[PDB]
Amino acid sequence: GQKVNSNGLRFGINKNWISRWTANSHAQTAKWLIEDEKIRNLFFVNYRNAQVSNVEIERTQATVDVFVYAAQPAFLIGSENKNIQKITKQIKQIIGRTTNLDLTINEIGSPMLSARIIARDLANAIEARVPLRTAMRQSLIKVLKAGANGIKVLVSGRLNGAEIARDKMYIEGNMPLSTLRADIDYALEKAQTTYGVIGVKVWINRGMIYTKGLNRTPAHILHPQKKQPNRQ
Amino acid sequence: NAVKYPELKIKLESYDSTLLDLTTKKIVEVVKGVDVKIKGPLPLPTKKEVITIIRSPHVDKASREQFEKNRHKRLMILVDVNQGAIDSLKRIKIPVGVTLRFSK
Amino acid sequence: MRKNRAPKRTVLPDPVFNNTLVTRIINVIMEDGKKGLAQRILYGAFDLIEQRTKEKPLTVFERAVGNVMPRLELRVRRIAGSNYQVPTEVPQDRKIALALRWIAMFARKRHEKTMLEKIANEIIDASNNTGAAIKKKDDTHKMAEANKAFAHMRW
Amino acid sequence: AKKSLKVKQTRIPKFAVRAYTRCQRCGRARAVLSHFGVCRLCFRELAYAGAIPGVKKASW
Amino acid sequence: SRSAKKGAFVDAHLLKKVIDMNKQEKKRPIKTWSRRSTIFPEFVGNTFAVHNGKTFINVYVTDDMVGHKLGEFSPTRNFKQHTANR
Amino acid sequence: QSYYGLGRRKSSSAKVYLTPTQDKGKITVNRRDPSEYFPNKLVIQDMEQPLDLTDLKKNFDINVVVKGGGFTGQAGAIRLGIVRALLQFNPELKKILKSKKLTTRDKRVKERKKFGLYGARRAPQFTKR
RNA sequence: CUGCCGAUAAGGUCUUCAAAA
RNA sequence: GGUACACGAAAAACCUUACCUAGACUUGACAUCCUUGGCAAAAUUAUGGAAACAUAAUGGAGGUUAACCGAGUGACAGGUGGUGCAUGGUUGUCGUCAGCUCGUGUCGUGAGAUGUUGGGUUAAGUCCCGCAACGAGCGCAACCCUUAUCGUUAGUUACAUUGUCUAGCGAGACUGCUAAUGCAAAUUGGAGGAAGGAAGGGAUGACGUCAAAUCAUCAUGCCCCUUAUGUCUAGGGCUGCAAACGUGCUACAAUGGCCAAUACAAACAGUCGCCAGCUUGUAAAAGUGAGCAAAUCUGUAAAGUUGGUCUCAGUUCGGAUUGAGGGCUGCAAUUCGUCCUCAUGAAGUCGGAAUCACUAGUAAUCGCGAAUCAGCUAUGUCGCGGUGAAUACGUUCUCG
Ligand SMILES: [Mg+2]
Ligand SMILES: [Mg+2]
Ligand SMILES: [Mg+2]
Ligand SMILES: [Mg+2]
Ligand SMILES: [Mg+2]
Ligand SMILES: [Mg+2]
Ligand SMILES: [Mg+2]
Ligand SMILES: [Mg+2]
Ligand SMILES: [Mg+2]
Ligand SMILES: [Mg+2]
Ligand SMILES: [Mg+2]
Ligand SMILES: [Mg+2]
Ligand SMILES: [Mg+2]
Ligand SMILES: [Mg+2]
Ligand SMILES: [Mg+2]
Ligand SMILES: [Mg+2]
Ligand SMILES: [Mg+2]
Ligand SMILES: [Mg+2]
Ligand SMILES: [Mg+2]
Ligand SMILES: [Mg+2]
Ligand SMILES: [Mg+2]
Ligand SMILES: [Mg+2]
Ligand SMILES: [Mg+2]
Ligand SMILES: [Zn+2]
Repeated sequence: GQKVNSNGLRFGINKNWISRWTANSHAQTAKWLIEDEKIRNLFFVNYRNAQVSNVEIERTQATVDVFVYAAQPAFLIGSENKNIQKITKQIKQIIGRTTNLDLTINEIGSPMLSARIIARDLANAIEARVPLRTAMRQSLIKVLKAGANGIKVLVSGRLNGAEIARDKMYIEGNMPLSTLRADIDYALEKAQTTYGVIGVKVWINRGMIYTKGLNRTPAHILHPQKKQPNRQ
Repeated sequence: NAVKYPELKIKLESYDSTLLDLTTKKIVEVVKGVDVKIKGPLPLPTKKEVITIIRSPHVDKASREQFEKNRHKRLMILVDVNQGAIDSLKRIKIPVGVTLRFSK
Repeated sequence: MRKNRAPKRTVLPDPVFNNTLVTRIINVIMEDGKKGLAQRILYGAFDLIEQRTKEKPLTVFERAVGNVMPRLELRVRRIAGSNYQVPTEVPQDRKIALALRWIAMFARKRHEKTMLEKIANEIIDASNNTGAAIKKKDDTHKMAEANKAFAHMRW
Repeated sequence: AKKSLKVKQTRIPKFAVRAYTRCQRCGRARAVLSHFGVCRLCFRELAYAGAIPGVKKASW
Repeated sequence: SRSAKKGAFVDAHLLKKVIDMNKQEKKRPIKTWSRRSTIFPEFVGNTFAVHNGKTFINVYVTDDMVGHKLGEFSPTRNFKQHTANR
Repeated sequence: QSYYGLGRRKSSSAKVYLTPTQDKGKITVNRRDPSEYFPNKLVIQDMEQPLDLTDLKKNFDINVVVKGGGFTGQAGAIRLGIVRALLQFNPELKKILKSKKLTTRDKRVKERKKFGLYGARRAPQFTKR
């Protein structure tokens, strides 16, 4: 049957919001809401070879702050800070010159156990004509070796160019979806294949959060260092 | 010694609760580190708005989920502040989520 | 298919004549969820009973309701064609309840005037074993007596 | 016929009563939440990702 | 229904043509798309071609038809007979 | 030596003040005569239900403040309020009062309306054919 | 504890594959 | 069909709008890429105009082209056009039912079996025993929210008849103690307790079935159109009407109709708004006009209590339909807005065969608020409180 979004079921209890701002009026609540979606989509659609895991947005009456986590930030940084200037101009055109931006790339730790880049890698493999069975298994084994709990991958679509759509799942371990205390990270991606669209869904279990609180604490960014800059 | 501001009525509101308590703890600690008689961090009723949205894309109006957004609210009135408190009030840095209604 | 027996809510002793049963009939004549209205209607009928019968209203009500109470109950049991009925002894709780339901049902159909006098007349007409509720009790009793043979087989 | 209606909605009409509100992410016209400027089926997607601060699931 | 202070309503394009057309003796049918214009006393004696949706139906206004709307004296849809289903 | 009790039922508070007196109880609700504050639809006995079977001759002066609810709900609040004040004068009374279950919050409140349903527990008419 | 109780247009998907990691 | 029919649509007069009739346009209303300049688009006033659009005007923020304003320019833009039987995504249904499988091992030539079936206990594949099975995953349960008692912090815009109330933290209920019987889980009773044995409600919905629903939220393979299936505007249409069905409202009445006085809520919402009071008006409302960015100000609570009257009538029931006069929104109320006042007074006196919902604050019923919204016979939808029942003996029949 149908299931409630795993990310959406855990918001406001154990998971913080990706955008944290309070608008002035119901007219300014819509502009500030579509614009941040454009920024997030920009980061995700293009600049994909970087493995951007999550982009957070922080806005005040007039000051915009962006916290961008990536696995390989060299591509964003570019050759002696070139590509970086380009993206700043991109961000300024979307929000406006009248405001103040404080974009912040922040390098990420433990990149494997994140459902976003795994789905992106999965989608790239399917688009690259890689056999589906082999592609998921290599991603599954590497993620488990990274030192996490069970992972559930559902890859539904016109499998292998077939005319009848199927779906292949591969769970390997305890994925307690009905439990609220668990840390389940979820992401979904659309692999654009020449024979249509492939939907990949990745459920990852990253332990149990036994410390009550609406997070305010990082998630799989702590193990190695996490810095770099571009801020003020 | 001076005041320059009688009856400084600080009002707090935010979508989140735990951050709101944290901001009141920080505000109270600084304002008591200076010589001000805090009346008290009282709680106000939280205005809750609820929006009902149909889950399905086309049919089956019966299956409709719900969402909520709580406006947690607090009140805090300062009797006498003076520069000694006001200058220290400049370095507070209130976490974005909390919203201030300073009424002088 | 249930295997559980339902609980029972309290009946409450009446607030005037201290005769529980008054509260039950109040709830029976209830319509539109008006507790107030029903009490007024019923209580007014006892006052009319005083003016007419010159006797204690609680005693008259018991003499009417106790006389209306049936003894046998006919439960429908179909096998192949129609239903052969089965007379069974009804419990004491259901005895009073069925009596009250019939009293109210024939009271809201009389040719009389305001239901105060309507309901007042039915109870006074039932204390002398000559009314509409009596006939209903008579009919079911005679039907059970006629169908005495199948009483042994119930299910 | 979607793109032309979206552009026309942004453009000011010649009568005040000629102005209607259409979702700002997609182009859906009916069932638009003025409190958020987002239609019912984009508000679900946005709410399930955490983009709107404070919109949590309800238990009542 | 319609308020008092507001009064009646014509598009004033129909009003201008009617003033011009009443002065000219050899009047001809006036092609108006305004079914919304109320018939004003000066309209009396002229003939109009109101757009029913498809064509322009000709209405000759009189001293009596005064007060209602110009589109009210023309139709828009047509129904004259059903057909046995079975 | 006064006694205080706080009852509640259907979102209706109660402030009952028990004052020792020997000149008739003079029941009083919100500074008004009980016969006028309530539809006097015989609801007055209910609140006094735990104050009757034990006694009211002790002439306890009652100072009731109720703010909220309808009228039966307010009546339910003061009975619990009367009982909660009664738990400070002669803790024996508690035992017998406990018996009749007159020392328990009724815990009964109106349910929330559910989507797709015409009420708390009702549901639309179902048509198969 | 044996009332009664009849029918249902044609042709159709769906396993691509282990060579292997 | 159940799982469509107050459904998409949480607002069809214009707009919406995807339809029809007409008047107009062609790298186009919107976009990028390219050679190339910016010394504008708007808005508004004129004339012709149904308005699209044209000819004339103030030639316009700015920042030297940033964004856009353009020229030239072909790739192209555009499609609510087809295919949900190509799909992604989302959802209904069995069903919150208790199931669905895997690893290793064993049996069988094999499909396959085992575990998952036996005996007890539950709402439960919940648990305990037995057991060629030993374990594991998803579901179940708990962790989350809310209501019920209390402690602590805080006391204004609540309270101020002094400890309500509001919202942060915490305590509390754990079959924890006892009696019975069972190996053990566990069942029943009692004690104390605000709460007793999933304390009430909500979120939470396994593999899968029905090629179930949606290309018309969005995205998308493929096919089709490309001075037209694309675009702008005016008018009509989505509101028809011999008919049938579904879901609701109002009734057929003295448990009531009308009139007067009058007591008691919770939740939510509000600066193009809520609108107090006052003046005018038979009334919808108008004018004046404070107060409130809100525990402060505003959004009249009704059923209910008492008094008067009707006296069972197609009526002082019932309000349909129709005519006239008014008020509000809006360019605009005829197609096709609703409200008030006056006038009229259809059917209908409990509804055939057959059917639907509901196990306590529930059914029934009375009001209040919000969403989309300039306005809307939303009587719809989502919420909040006031009053407040009857019954469950049992699984023989009935459906799953
Ligand atoms: Mg579209
Ligand atoms: Mg037969
Ligand atoms: Mg169906
Ligand atoms: Mg239209
Ligand atoms: Mg210039
Ligand atoms: Mg230049
Ligand atoms: Mg298409
Ligand atoms: Mg399908
Ligand atoms: Mg076995
Ligand atoms: Mg076993
Ligand atoms: Mg659960
Ligand atoms: Mg189909
Ligand atoms: Mg039109
Ligand atoms: Mg319609
Ligand atoms: Mg309804
Ligand atoms: Mg009367
Ligand atoms: Mg006040
Ligand atoms: Mg008749
Ligand atoms: Mg009537
Ligand atoms: Mg009209
Ligand atoms: Mg009659
Ligand atoms: Mg039940
Ligand atoms: Mg009703
Ligand atoms: Zn949308």
